[PDB]
Amino acid sequence: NLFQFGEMILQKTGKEVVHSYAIYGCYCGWGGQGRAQDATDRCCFVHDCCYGTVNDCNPKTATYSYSFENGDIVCGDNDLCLRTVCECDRAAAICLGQNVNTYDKNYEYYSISHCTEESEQC
Amino acid sequence: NLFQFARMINGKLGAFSVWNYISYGCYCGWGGQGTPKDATDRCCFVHDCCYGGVKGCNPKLAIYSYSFQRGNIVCGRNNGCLRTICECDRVAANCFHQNKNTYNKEYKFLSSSKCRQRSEQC
Repeated sequence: NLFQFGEMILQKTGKEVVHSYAIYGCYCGWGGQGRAQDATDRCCFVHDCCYGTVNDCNPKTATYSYSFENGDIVCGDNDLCLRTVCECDRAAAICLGQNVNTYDKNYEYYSISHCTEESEQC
Repeated sequence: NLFQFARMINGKLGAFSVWNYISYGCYCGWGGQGTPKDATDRCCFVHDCCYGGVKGCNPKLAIYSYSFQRGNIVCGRNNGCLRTICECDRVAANCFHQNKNTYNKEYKFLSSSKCRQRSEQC
């Protein structure tokens, strides 16, 4: 669920999701249209499409099993769906961490006046 | 998509209102476990269940058709799952508006520790 995805994100990026990625770009925040603005934003679009592949459980509320081990994120579930959501969240947190170096505060609340162009497609 | 849901919120409650729902309660925004804390929270829980009932598509990325008519949100001519998704958002935005008098600031930004109940069932 999103509380767990928010934990993964803090652990991997140093950032509290609710004050940062949650309002960011055209995809990380309340978006889902226009062009991905940068690498962080693209990671989020990738994670949207990932969620897109999830049919049998709700990725927003499915509570999965994970831990951090040596800097890695380990998804521990059996139920294939729980695990598939966990792996979505893991990859995106790993991707966010890989691109925090170009986090740009100027993309915070960008969807109010932008994201109006061709959208990304999965 | 969330860009549209955010405008439905803003159009019903006022400019910038969407940002009040980024993280509130156990369900609104970056959360998704335990007992809803209040009516506003339950609005979000219902919307999560409404999105979880959507099969064959991806509400985060869906673009549907809607407008405001006399102050009120109206879902346009949406076919198949688009109709379902627009309606999920319509209901939830209207729910937020109707409960804005119980919105309580102290519920913004809960950590998952406050939401460790077995999650309400859809």
